[PDB]
Amino acid sequence: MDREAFVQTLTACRLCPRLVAWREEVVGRKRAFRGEPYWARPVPGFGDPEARILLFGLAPGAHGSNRTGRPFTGDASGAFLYPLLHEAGLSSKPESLPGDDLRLYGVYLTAAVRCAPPKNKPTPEELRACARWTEVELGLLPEVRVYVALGRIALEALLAHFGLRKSAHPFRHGAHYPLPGGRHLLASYHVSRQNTQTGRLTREMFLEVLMEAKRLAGL
DNA sequence: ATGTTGCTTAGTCC
DNA sequence: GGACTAACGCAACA
Ligand code: SF4
Ligand SMILES: O=P([O-])(O)O
Ligand SMILES: O=P([O-])(O)O
Repeated sequence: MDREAFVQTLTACRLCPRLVAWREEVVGRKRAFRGEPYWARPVPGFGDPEARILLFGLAPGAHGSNRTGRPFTGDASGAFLYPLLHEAGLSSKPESLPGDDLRLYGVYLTAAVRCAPPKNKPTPEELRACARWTEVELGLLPEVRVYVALGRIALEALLAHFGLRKSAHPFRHGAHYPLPGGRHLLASYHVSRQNTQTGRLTREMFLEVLMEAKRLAGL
């Protein structure tokens, strides 16, 4: 199917009852956004369809993409990520606002799970379910040369996608593994506020991941 | 009030 | 693998 079909069918997905419930349950639970409209639906990926770089996240944040409808948009992860994408020369502007004209250059964003999960922790079954969308979505990104896993969950999800063994591909920030066809699998700590605000992942460190991804992608 | 909640990683055990 | 939890730093939240 093409992207239009992907987005249409994805947005109507209700395979995970716990997530179908949670994505709506959180609406109105955060003071700053009470009364505001929430996407509260599966989150389609965003970015350059001809991207050479794929940034693969964990899942929608309750008041992030689950609210705005766009990956990493509206939360602390995006406040950290988007400016760095621009600093690396991979986007039209530093900020991401729903409905704006933000363009990503050579990069596409999505995640392992597409509906907000309780405690930001999807179950193995939920991951297995949404992996079907990963197959469809990644199939629509023919030019990707570098797959960047943001966090352990994201990495394990990509390993499953590529049929790679976890034992041979451990999660460590900066890890780099070869993929068939001269492609690359990179691992980075996730951009979550609890990684960036604690100093586990600094702006310097993540920008480096982006610059390396560009180098490996021929950009 | 100022204590609690919420935002992934690296150890433990099965 | 999968379930459980101590530990970061910060600030919205109550
Ligand atoms: S997480 Fe994925 S598979 Fe599960 S309901 Fe949402 S879109 Fe469907
Ligand atoms: O909701 P966001 O997860 O994609 O940060
Ligand atoms: O945000 P304030 O809750 O402490 O009033």
